[PDB]
Amino acid sequence: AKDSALSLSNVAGVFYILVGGLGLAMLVALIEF
Amino acid sequence: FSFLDPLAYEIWMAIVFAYILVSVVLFLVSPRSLSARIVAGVWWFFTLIIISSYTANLAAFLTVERMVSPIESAEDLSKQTEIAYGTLDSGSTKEFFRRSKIAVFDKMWT
Amino acid sequence: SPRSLSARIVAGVWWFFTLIIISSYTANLA
Repeated sequence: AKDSALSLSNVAGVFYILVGGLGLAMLVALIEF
Repeated sequence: FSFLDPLAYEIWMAIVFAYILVSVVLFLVSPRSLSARIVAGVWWFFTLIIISSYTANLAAFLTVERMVSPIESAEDLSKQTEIAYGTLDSGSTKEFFRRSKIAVFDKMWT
Repeated sequence: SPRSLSARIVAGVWWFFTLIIISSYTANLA
């Protein structure tokens, strides 16, 4: 007349900042050891 | 299913990948150096956002269930075409609807 | 001082359990 689930998309951003943090963590962890 | 449903299933597979990723990064590294702090930190942010999302989404749906009321009043029933409705083939009821010039009932009869 | 091994994943399971319960309680209460 005129005028679901959690977002597989909107949530994904968080998964990207996460992955990025983990990657940076790869750098920091690796350089010391 | 209502536990796994509020979050998308591909999101659950994704969080599993996030878990194994954090675990293996931890493996590559009770305080441990520096990197363990950025790992645990980013996982903290992540898990906080996820628990918040499950909470909010489940709240929204449980709100929808309580905010949706089926047909109750008659006038309300008259304006919607989704649920069909009717009466007896021959009776005082049908003849009532017919001979009645009252607005709502007139619409219903129409 | 966690004993780790099995006890670790036990504690993890209870954590998941209580997490789902508190989130569900929050949503229902809202």
